[PDB]
Amino acid sequence: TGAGTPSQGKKNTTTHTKCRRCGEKSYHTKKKVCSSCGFGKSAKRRDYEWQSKAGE
Amino acid sequence: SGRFGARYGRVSRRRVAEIESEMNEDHACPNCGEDRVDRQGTGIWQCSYCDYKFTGGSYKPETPGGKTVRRS
Amino acid sequence: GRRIQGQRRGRGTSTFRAPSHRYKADLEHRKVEDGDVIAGTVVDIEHDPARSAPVAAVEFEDGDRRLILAPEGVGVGDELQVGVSAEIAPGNTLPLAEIPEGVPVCNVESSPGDGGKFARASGVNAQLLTHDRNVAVVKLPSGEMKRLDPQCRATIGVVAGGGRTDKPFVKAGNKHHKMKARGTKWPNVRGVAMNAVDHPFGGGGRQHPGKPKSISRNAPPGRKVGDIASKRTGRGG
RNA sequence: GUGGAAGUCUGUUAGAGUUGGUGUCCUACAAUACCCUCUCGUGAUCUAUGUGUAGGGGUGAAAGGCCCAUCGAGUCCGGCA
RNA sequence: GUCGGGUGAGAACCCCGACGGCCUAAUGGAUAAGGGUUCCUCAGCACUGCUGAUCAGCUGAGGGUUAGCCGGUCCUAAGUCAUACCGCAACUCGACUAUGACGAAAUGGGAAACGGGUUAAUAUUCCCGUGCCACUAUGCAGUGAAAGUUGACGCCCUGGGGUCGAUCACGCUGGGCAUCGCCCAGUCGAACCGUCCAACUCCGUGGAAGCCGUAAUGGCAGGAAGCGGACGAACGGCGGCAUAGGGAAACGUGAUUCAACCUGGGGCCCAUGAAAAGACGAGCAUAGUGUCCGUACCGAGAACCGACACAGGUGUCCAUGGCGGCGAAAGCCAAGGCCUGUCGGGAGCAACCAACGUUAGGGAAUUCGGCAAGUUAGUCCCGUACCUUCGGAAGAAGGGAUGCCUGCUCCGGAACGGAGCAGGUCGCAGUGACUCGGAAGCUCGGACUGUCUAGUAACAACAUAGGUGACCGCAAAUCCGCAAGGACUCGUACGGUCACUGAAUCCUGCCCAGUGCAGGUAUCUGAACACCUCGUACAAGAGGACGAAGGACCUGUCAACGGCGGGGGUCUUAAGGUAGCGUAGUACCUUGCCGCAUCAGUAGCGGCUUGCAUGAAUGGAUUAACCAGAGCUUCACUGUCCCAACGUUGGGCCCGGUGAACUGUACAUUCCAGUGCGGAGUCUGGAGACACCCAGGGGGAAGCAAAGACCCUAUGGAGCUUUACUGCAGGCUGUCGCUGAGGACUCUCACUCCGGGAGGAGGACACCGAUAGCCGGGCA
RNA sequence: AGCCUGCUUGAUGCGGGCAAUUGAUGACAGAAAAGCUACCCUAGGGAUAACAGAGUCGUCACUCGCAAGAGCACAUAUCGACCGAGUGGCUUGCUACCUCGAUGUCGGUUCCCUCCAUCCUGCCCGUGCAGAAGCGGGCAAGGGUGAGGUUGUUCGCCUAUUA
RNA sequence: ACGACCGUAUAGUACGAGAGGAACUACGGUUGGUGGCCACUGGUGUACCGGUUGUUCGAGAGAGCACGUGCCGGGUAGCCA
Ligand SMILES: CC(=O)NC[C@H]1CN(c2ccc(N3CCOCC3)c(F)c2)C(=O)O1
Ligand SMILES: [Cl-]
Ligand SMILES: [Cl-]
Ligand SMILES: [Cl-]
Ligand SMILES: [K+]
Ligand SMILES: [Mg+2]
Ligand SMILES: [Mg+2]
Ligand SMILES: [Mg+2]
Ligand SMILES: [Mg+2]
Ligand SMILES: [Mg+2]
Ligand SMILES: [Mg+2]
Ligand SMILES: [Mg+2]
Ligand SMILES: [Mg+2]
Ligand SMILES: [Mg+2]
Ligand SMILES: [Mg+2]
Ligand SMILES: [Mg+2]
Ligand SMILES: [Mg+2]
Ligand SMILES: [Mg+2]
Ligand SMILES: [Mg+2]
Ligand SMILES: [Mg+2]
Ligand SMILES: [Mg+2]
Ligand SMILES: [Mg+2]
Ligand SMILES: [Mg+2]
Ligand SMILES: [Mg+2]
Ligand SMILES: [Mg+2]
Ligand SMILES: [Mg+2]
Ligand SMILES: [Mg+2]
Ligand SMILES: [Mg+2]
Ligand SMILES: [Mg+2]
Ligand SMILES: [Mg+2]
Ligand SMILES: [Mg+2]
Ligand SMILES: [Mg+2]
Ligand SMILES: [Mg+2]
Ligand SMILES: [Mg+2]
Ligand SMILES: [Mg+2]
Ligand SMILES: [Mg+2]
Ligand SMILES: [Mg+2]
Ligand SMILES: [Mg+2]
Ligand SMILES: [Mg+2]
Ligand SMILES: [Mg+2]
Ligand SMILES: [Mg+2]
Ligand SMILES: [Mg+2]
Ligand SMILES: [Mg+2]
Ligand code: NA
Ligand code: NA
Ligand code: NA
Ligand code: NA
Ligand code: NA
Ligand code: NA
Ligand code: NA
Ligand code: NA
Ligand code: NA
Ligand code: NA
Ligand code: NA
Ligand code: NA
Ligand code: NA
Ligand code: NA
Ligand code: NA
Ligand code: NA
Ligand SMILES: [Sr+2]
Ligand SMILES: [Sr+2]
Ligand SMILES: [Sr+2]
Ligand SMILES: [Sr+2]
Ligand SMILES: [Sr+2]
Ligand SMILES: [Sr+2]
Ligand SMILES: [Sr+2]
Ligand SMILES: [Sr+2]
Ligand SMILES: [Sr+2]
Ligand SMILES: [Sr+2]
Ligand SMILES: [Sr+2]
Ligand SMILES: [Sr+2]
Ligand SMILES: [Sr+2]
Ligand SMILES: [Sr+2]
Ligand SMILES: [Sr+2]
Ligand SMILES: [Sr+2]
Ligand SMILES: [Sr+2]
Ligand SMILES: [Sr+2]
Ligand SMILES: [Sr+2]
Ligand SMILES: [Sr+2]
Ligand SMILES: [Sr+2]
Ligand SMILES: [Sr+2]
Ligand SMILES: [Sr+2]
Ligand SMILES: [Sr+2]
Ligand SMILES: [Sr+2]
Ligand SMILES: [Sr+2]
Ligand SMILES: [Sr+2]
Ligand SMILES: [Sr+2]
Ligand SMILES: [Sr+2]
Ligand SMILES: [Sr+2]
Ligand SMILES: [Sr+2]
Ligand SMILES: [Sr+2]
Ligand SMILES: [Sr+2]
Ligand SMILES: [Sr+2]
Ligand SMILES: [Sr+2]
Ligand SMILES: [Sr+2]
Ligand SMILES: [Sr+2]
Ligand SMILES: [Sr+2]
Ligand SMILES: [Sr+2]
Ligand SMILES: [Sr+2]
Ligand SMILES: [Sr+2]
Ligand SMILES: [Sr+2]
Ligand SMILES: [Sr+2]
Ligand SMILES: [Sr+2]
Ligand SMILES: [Sr+2]
Ligand SMILES: [Sr+2]
Ligand SMILES: [Sr+2]
Repeated sequence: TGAGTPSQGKKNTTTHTKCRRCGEKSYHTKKKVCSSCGFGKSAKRRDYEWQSKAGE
Repeated sequence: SGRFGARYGRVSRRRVAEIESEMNEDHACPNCGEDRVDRQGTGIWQCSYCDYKFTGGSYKPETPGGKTVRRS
Repeated sequence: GRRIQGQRRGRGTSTFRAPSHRYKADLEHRKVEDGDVIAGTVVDIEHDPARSAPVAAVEFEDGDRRLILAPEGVGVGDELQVGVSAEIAPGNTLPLAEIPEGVPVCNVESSPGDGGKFARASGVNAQLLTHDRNVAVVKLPSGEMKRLDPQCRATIGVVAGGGRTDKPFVKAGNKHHKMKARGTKWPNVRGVAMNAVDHPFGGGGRQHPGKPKSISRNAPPGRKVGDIASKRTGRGG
């Protein structure tokens, strides 16, 4: 079975959903962790310096 | 070992035969003396006559070493 | 390279773990205040998923219902005893001191009260040889002369299920089912059959180990494979 | 005669797979498809959902296979002009 | 699809009828995920729709999803998280141990609902009728009440009970057909309340020494059959429910085979087939409460994922509709659905292409190769070789039969079940279509089933049972983590870890020199701390003494890495190739030589064999069975071929509509020669050449597609190896700290382990922190 | 061998320096340094190889000159060494001129044109030409040159047909 | 747009001891190639006519479906070798 089109048919699982804290559709309902703001993982807000150019 | 057809070879199924042959013989119950003991699973035997359920070998109700304990 | 299989094991992932949630009981000698008065009745015989051997259910006088490492010859109804003054019959537990020399013993403790460590597998048995006020010499199933505290409890008789090893598996499917009841990854791919990146014996136009197989005791994990610190090899001499 | 064992046999039962045609297609119906043939089909079987293992790490009946069209070291952004 | 008709400005494709078709495990019915309004109505056609459109999953505007008894909700599963504790420089990081919570919507467990009616769209939710459950209140009863039972369970075979469905018989109601007398539909009616009870188990009676019983196993003086009794089943029977409901009407009765559902018997395990909440146990009347969330629609060749209205992918139940037949097979047909696997019109409709039918004679001559196609075929009877692990080989092979009609026999309770007989009779053909093996032999490989390169490799590769070696007594061996800690392990040598070989059978020789591992070791070598000497008012530093692991040295070990030659009638370097097998999937010479077979055989098989360069678990030899594995031969068969022809369907060609992409320095009607960076439509010389268009097969444009992947170059990259360079983990070992009392020794008080505790074992060791020497492609 | 100098200062220790000799880098105008990749990746090169083209022509094919020699005698019916002179561009080698932002392999097949150094057919000459069948040579490219067994083979070996 | 071969008569002759064994010329045929044609033979012929299996239309009659003929037998025109 091909990894392409034929294997896309089996995709009906829900994972990432609207997040209670930030509003983004990034709350992984299986992990109960938001990949965008860190809700479920951190009291602090997910943030990284690499999300921008080093001198900005 | 006839269920094994022409597969596996002599020894493997020759032993399965002797082993299962001695395994299914009617065994003399330790409780009463009737030859009515049948295996219920691995190392588990039971008498259909008096219902005495007991432990023994995996394929025989008594093993050489088992019979030794009695002596000493 | 990549971590060899022996190193994946250690991480304790599902594939290498034992089906514990499926295991029955931790067959340990009961704890008796003292006196030995403790006795019970064998209520049933069962299959132990973890040892492929039968195990006996016992109802003790004081109400306790516990599974027991059953020796050969124990049947429903029989009465078992645990204590310093327990009779000397198969299926009974007492310290190596109270046991007469020359008697087959099983489920021997390593240190008084641990609950039993030695001789617990199918049809095996320890042999109580010498006594003393300080040391109890027991011959273990491996043939080794072990020196134990005479206070170490044990059960009289050999373990049930003897001869299990006598019958061949005949087919891969039979191994398969047993393995699925143990903490073991099976089947096994030979080291020499893998790529050089996956094992010290991997690689080569044809299959053969790269170096000699006898590895040193000091080799690090990932390299300690083949014949570990072999004192010798082969059958010759 | 009874019995009905088997990683047993036949089988497009369901279901799983894919030997050959080096057929059709090859700005495709399709970034792995179509048809016929062919193999497996009570078992180391097939399958749904849930769950676990995470990047020099997993997972691997071992093909350097697989880890979201990506693998002799994933992906994203940063180092970086 | 076609003919009529309807609507409309407009109709091949929007709707009605008729006629003709398509789908039957699906193209029908109900749903899970996922989508999210796609659902219903009205009004529309700029957008979307493979053409058109009055249509629509499109546009605009409105409307639609109603629950004590269907899910959620509650329980716990693998497992997840939070808090506490501990670690970490630290944390949003990390393992254990506690507590708590979380974790199952078809498809785990679970208190209780059925029938009908109704809407454009909901419906076990609304309405009508009837029923049920839980909690609480009141009242009567009750002192019982928690032991136990249930929830609650694997795989294979099978008996019995039994409903729906289907079928058979006869009656009634309605329809169809119109030479007969046939053919189709219906003949209804729930939950619930009550009642009945086979099997299993047990009791009394009884008294079998051979009887009782089964599909089979089996049962009994430790008490069989028989008899009587206790307990005891269905989603089943029976009565109510029901002068409820439903039907135009009749509004049946029996039977067989019996899905569901109930209940038993047998067999298997080196495999043992959840848990918890809850229920029962534990009465009845009346009343009150039963909130919260989900509920439309699609569920796919247009509502999901794949950029699409995508020939792909995508779970569950309907597995009992009729004929057929072994059948959930084919083929045909109902119920139900559809003509939307959605562009049409025209040409006897050419060439050419895709699928396909038929081909005389020859019959594999074709080709690397029988690739492709074909041949055979279902069932019964007869019959069946070598070889073999005695299972198999085997459906070996080979031979014969096969329909219909009339009247019968046998088995069985019977079937609308099966096995046969006699007579009659039709065809070229009776498994008449459909369904449906071609067969045989030799050789190689792997024992077998099984695994694999999702997307060019299915194999001889991986696995496997079997064989073997290695480590370890559990405070272990092996492995993960920086640590706190952890896997193995609810495990304990009949264990499990680390490796090799790869079923069975006959076997498995010689070598320990090198390398590896391990043991030993007088002597030699061997670091740091402390110590001693010199040096320095101290220190740097130089030297000495002592000496751990390790090494030198000795030994053990090849089913440990590996080796088993040249020369002569020993030498390198330990031994010098044994049983076997051999021109090998290993043999360069090579198409080796001889033979078989063919008209002819670099093939194949048998023999020989000096083997360029076979050989014993780097396993050797051999081998029944198995195989989409490699090679060879035979019989049969055939358009593979001789050598091609005719035909069928869809395209192609013409017409309406829709309508891209690839590619393009420029010029360009070329051809022959030559020349040129030596491979020119364009330069030179000649020749030829009126322009444009249609169809064609592809000679050229060193055609188009991809900054060649081959080769080389770069003080390029990466993966991999090792006795390359340099380092880093880890293991061993000494030393210092923890650390105490009296080159060998005792003790107990720290510290460690075992124990519920008392206490026991060990003990200044071990663990841990620091450092030193050795090993160290495990890693950079 | 002598001298200069070391952080407030003196002494001592132990350092730092001026001049020069000796110790090695042999890849010798001096890095401390092993391999595999067909799992491969990038930059580029026709600056450099493999196909093919092109040049060459030793090799290869064919020819000619001379003609020793033998051919029972007789060089020249026929065979024909040595040595010498050439033609071709089918083999092979050499070169690196063309192409690495791509000129797809061998063999086969199918279909078309051509060359002659002619295998057959037509016409001839000689003969060690009686005839018949041959052997050798000349003109000549109109037509023909087929089917099969092993092997992927080209080649070649083999079979039966054939002008 | 024709190439080539075999055979008969010549002739058992010329030649030659014999064995063996021609030619000119005239004829008949075969093969390869070429162009055309279908009375003859052969193929096709899903025009057509018949037989017959399963199933559906109640039987009969007459039909549909079974891949573009269910299968089998015969086959006109045309096209062909
Ligand atoms: C496709 C491609 O690379 N195209 C570019 C060039 C190179 N080439 C070529 C070179 C060697 C070989 N081979 C032939 C066989 O021996 C090995 C080299 C070749 F076939 C073909 C060619 O024609 O054009
Ligand atoms: Cl095992
Ligand atoms: Cl629901
Ligand atoms: Cl029964
Ligand atoms: K090139
Ligand atoms: Mg235990
Ligand atoms: Mg497991
Ligand atoms: Mg293995
Ligand atoms: Mg490999
Ligand atoms: Mg490695
Ligand atoms: Mg091997
Ligand atoms: Mg090997
Ligand atoms: Mg899963
Ligand atoms: Mg490889
Ligand atoms: Mg409308
Ligand atoms: Mg509805
Ligand atoms: Mg569509
Ligand atoms: Mg023919
Ligand atoms: Mg041929
Ligand atoms: Mg074939
Ligand atoms: Mg009868
Ligand atoms: Mg061979
Ligand atoms: Mg195999
Ligand atoms: Mg592949
Ligand atoms: Mg295969
Ligand atoms: Mg193998
Ligand atoms: Mg074993
Ligand atoms: Mg093994
Ligand atoms: Mg083993
Ligand atoms: Mg040979
Ligand atoms: Mg080209
Ligand atoms: Mg490039
Ligand atoms: Mg390369
Ligand atoms: Mg590199
Ligand atoms: Mg502890
Ligand atoms: Mg490295
Ligand atoms: Mg010096
Ligand atoms: Mg230099
Ligand atoms: Mg110089
Ligand atoms: Mg490159
Ligand atoms: Mg060049
Ligand atoms: Mg000439
Ligand atoms: Mg010519
Ligand atoms: Na029998
Ligand atoms: Na296929
Ligand atoms: Na990585
Ligand atoms: Na349409
Ligand atoms: Na009832
Ligand atoms: Na049927
Ligand atoms: Na199988
Ligand atoms: Na050695
Ligand atoms: Na060897
Ligand atoms: Na297979
Ligand atoms: Na054909
Ligand atoms: Na062209
Ligand atoms: Na790499
Ligand atoms: Na020349
Ligand atoms: Na010619
Ligand atoms: Na040939
Ligand atoms: Sr899915
Ligand atoms: Sr968290
Ligand atoms: Sr931050
Ligand atoms: Sr324990
Ligand atoms: Sr314990
Ligand atoms: Sr190797
Ligand atoms: Sr030996
Ligand atoms: Sr099978
Ligand atoms: Sr099958
Ligand atoms: Sr292929
Ligand atoms: Sr085909
Ligand atoms: Sr393709
Ligand atoms: Sr079956
Ligand atoms: Sr960047
Ligand atoms: Sr319009
Ligand atoms: Sr609609
Ligand atoms: Sr919950
Ligand atoms: Sr449920
Ligand atoms: Sr099942
Ligand atoms: Sr029944
Ligand atoms: Sr609904
Ligand atoms: Sr549906
Ligand atoms: Sr579909
Ligand atoms: Sr597919
Ligand atoms: Sr219908
Ligand atoms: Sr349309
Ligand atoms: Sr015909
Ligand atoms: Sr052939
Ligand atoms: Sr051939
Ligand atoms: Sr036959
Ligand atoms: Sr696969
Ligand atoms: Sr063997
Ligand atoms: Sr050695
Ligand atoms: Sr020999
Ligand atoms: Sr073998
Ligand atoms: Sr064309
Ligand atoms: Sr080397
Ligand atoms: Sr390779
Ligand atoms: Sr070269
Ligand atoms: Sr000429
Ligand atoms: Sr001639
Ligand atoms: Sr060639
Ligand atoms: Sr050759
Ligand atoms: Sr003649
Ligand atoms: Sr004569
Ligand atoms: Sr038809
Ligand atoms: Sr047939």
